[PDB]
Amino acid sequence: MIKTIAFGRYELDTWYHSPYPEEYARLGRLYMCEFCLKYMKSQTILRRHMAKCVWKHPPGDEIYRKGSISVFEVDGKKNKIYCQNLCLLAKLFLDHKTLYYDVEPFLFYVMTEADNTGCHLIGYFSKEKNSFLNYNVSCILTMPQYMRQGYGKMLIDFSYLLSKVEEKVGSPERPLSDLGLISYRSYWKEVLLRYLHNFQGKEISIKEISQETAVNPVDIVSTLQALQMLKYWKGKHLVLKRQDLIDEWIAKEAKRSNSNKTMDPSCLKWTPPK
Amino acid sequence: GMVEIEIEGRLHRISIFDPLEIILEDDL
Ligand SMILES: CC(C)(COP(=O)(O)OP(=O)(O)OC[C@H]1O[C@@H](n2cnc3c(N)ncnc32)[C@H](O)[C@@H]1OP(=O)(O)O)[C@@H](O)C(=O)NCCC(=O)NCCSC(=O)CCC(=O)O
Ligand SMILES: [Zn+2]
Repeated sequence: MIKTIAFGRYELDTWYHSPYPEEYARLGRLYMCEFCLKYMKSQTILRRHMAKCVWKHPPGDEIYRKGSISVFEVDGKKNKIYCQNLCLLAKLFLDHKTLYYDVEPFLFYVMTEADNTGCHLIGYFSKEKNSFLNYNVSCILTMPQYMRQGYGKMLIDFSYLLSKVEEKVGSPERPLSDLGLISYRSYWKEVLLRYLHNFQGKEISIKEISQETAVNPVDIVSTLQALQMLKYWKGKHLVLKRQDLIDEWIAKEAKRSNSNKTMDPSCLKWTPPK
Repeated sequence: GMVEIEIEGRLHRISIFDPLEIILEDDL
């Protein structure tokens, strides 16, 4: 049963089980191509594939590029095999992933970091082509070797960027995992504090905030309460601008910008697919 | 379009369209 994966120059311990064919699933280790995601039985098999394999980046269209950081939109109907490999590889780190076979109704947004050998996988998120619940992310993953460095937040930011350009409001697919919930809360706090640092009006509706940020009104309200910024004095509902939080957030925004762990809207070249 | 959950041990219900007043510190 699978315990580790060789992935480019990294050797990654798996978290959960994923339904790879029992031929492969019998082995402890699994070698895979870091550019096409085909999986293979042995180091020596991989070396032959790498010598043959043409792909140096995901399939699909590069809709974002800022230097070495890209995002590729992959249609699950036009690249079924790639998206299935991507879903099997994801279930290795998701406690529960809804779907791995029927990838045709999904888009996958694949984030990569380029060095001189090609565009390397950072993480991705899947999105339903047509969601009845207006979910803007179905699943999201930062590859382990890149976790806890700000990439997850960049992926979340991107999913909302797409929502704005679509003129829609979005939300991630319930249920959210522990790691998913912590990261969305962090993001939502940052978006809310930023908005309030910039608004000057005496008042604002939740809908107004939702319209600008593409964040769903319930997640807005939910975050307000998480921050203890929703009060009820003299018979009315108020939003409290906490000076501490905005101050603390500014120092954090300085550190994020000091690195480059931020998505930049002027580098998106996208029109919605359908 | 309304939402609920308590604040300081009191259950409250709010609208997402009504403008909410923003305030700073101010004696409350
Ligand atoms: C959720 C992500 C994508 C997070 O990616 P990153 O670690 O790069 O996040 P980041 O941008 O560096 O930081 C995001 C915020 O979360 C904090 N943070 C990140 N990882 C943490 C961890 N293990 N423990 C405690 N805090 C953590 C960071 O300090 C930061 O908070 P501060 O800024 O406040 O410091 C990842 O953990 C992941 O891929 N997990 C496995 C897959 C998963 O759980 N996906 C989400 C399930 S939700 C879903 O809808 C899919 C499930 C399904 O329906 O199929
Ligand atoms: Zn390959």
